[PDB]
Amino acid sequence: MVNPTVFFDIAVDGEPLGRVSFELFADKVPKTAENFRALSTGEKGFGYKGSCFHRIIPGFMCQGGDFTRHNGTGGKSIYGEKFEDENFILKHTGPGILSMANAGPNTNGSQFFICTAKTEWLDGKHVVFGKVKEGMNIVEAMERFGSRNGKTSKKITIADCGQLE
Ligand SMILES: Nc1cncnc1Cl
Ligand SMILES: Nc1cncnc1Cl
Repeated sequence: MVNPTVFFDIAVDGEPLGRVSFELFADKVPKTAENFRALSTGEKGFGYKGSCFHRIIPGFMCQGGDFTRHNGTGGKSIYGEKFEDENFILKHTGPGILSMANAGPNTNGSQFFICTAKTEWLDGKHVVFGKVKEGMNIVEAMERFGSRNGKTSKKITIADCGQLE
């Protein structure tokens, strides 16, 4: 009933930076929220712990979750390699939005992005399923390590992750 909260403990070239927590809109997008939750806890045997934010573009987004190929071309969901676009009820309204990366319709896996700007052109193309709750300052710090082309100047990892409450 209460939307779940998950956390990511971020590191920069292995040095602790801080924690980002997320509210998952399980009330609106339960299937997509459950995937992210489960990958954050690692309860299926695979997930985000130890993965990186491979593409960070200041003024746009931080993308991560590719734990199979480490570069944006991989990832898998708890439902199989890919799963459908659940719905598009929620919109990309500004910094802090959590949304699924994809490679075409109905291609959600594990990759996700955190918006650091309003990205309204993604509405109806990418499934929004959560938002940063605490630690937007940490996101902003991460963002500083990105670049126009998205390559990071230091390696930005999820040192630990899981569920709160
Ligand atoms: N391609 C596919 C097959 N079964 C479930 N979901 C998807 Cl996206
Ligand atoms: N799986 C994947 C492959 N290429 C680009 N984006 C994604 Cl999410």
